[PDB]
Amino acid sequence: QVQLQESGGGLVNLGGSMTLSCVASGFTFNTYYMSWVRQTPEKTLELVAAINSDGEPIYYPDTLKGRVTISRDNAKKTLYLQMSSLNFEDTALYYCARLNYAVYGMDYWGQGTTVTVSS
Amino acid sequence: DIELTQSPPSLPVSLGDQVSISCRSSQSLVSNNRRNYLHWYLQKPGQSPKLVIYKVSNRFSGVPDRFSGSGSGTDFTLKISRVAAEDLGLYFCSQSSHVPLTFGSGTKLEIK
Ligand SMILES: C[C@]12CC[C@@H]3c4ccc(O[C@@H]5O[C@H](C(=O)O)[C@@H](O)[C@H](O)[C@H]5O)cc4CC[C@H]3[C@@H]1C[C@@H](O)[C@@H]2O
Repeated sequence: QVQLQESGGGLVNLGGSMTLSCVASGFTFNTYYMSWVRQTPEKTLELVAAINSDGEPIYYPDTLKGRVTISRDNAKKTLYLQMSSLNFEDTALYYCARLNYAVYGMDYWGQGTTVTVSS
Repeated sequence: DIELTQSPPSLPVSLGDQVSISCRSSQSLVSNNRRNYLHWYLQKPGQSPKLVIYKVSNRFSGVPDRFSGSGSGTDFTLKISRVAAEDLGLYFCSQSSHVPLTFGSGTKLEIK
């Protein structure tokens, strides 16, 4: 069974930095591209980052290129998201999702992890 | 950046009802070689989104046959023949026809 689990959410400091983790199981992690999607409190969804099998970022929103980093440790079967200079627009629910080629988008999502920017 | 307008944002239903939710693309999805890469995700409250229908009409794993998708170009639809309780959540259309992958505003299927 395809399972994704995000961790590391909570209260983060304004202007600070964080590392979100996503642990995958039930599929060959390394043969798949991965992404991070966030859901703001408005219920609006945005693709934060995409990474290929090989651990190379294939996409970042223009608005985020600079304070966002997506990496993977295939060996750990973990996907990471690192954001710096957090602002209040960073307050959202973060999900890791798998990019299925046939669908040509996300087929499986994790449960989510909540990041609450504070001052 | 392509805008996916979903109408109605709120659709109060009675169970056993036939629903149709709309998703309009700001740009044609048949403008490239990635012809109608329009998908639908359900997000029941507390749970993570689930792929419902991908590529306009292709039902994904775990999806009942009462769900169907249609449309092409900019006007896409999603029907639920008989609406059950388990169908109630938030519906997001999405597109991967054009970079960057974009999500809709959502249609909230709620009981009345
Ligand atoms: C997000 C995106 C649309 C979706 C695109 C997608 C979707 C599924 C996918 O599946 C992967 O396809 C690979 C392949 O085609 O060989 C397979 O190896 C993998 O196992 C599989 O996970 C790969 C890709 C590659 C680029 C992605 C784009 C980058 C952005 O610019 C754009 O907005």
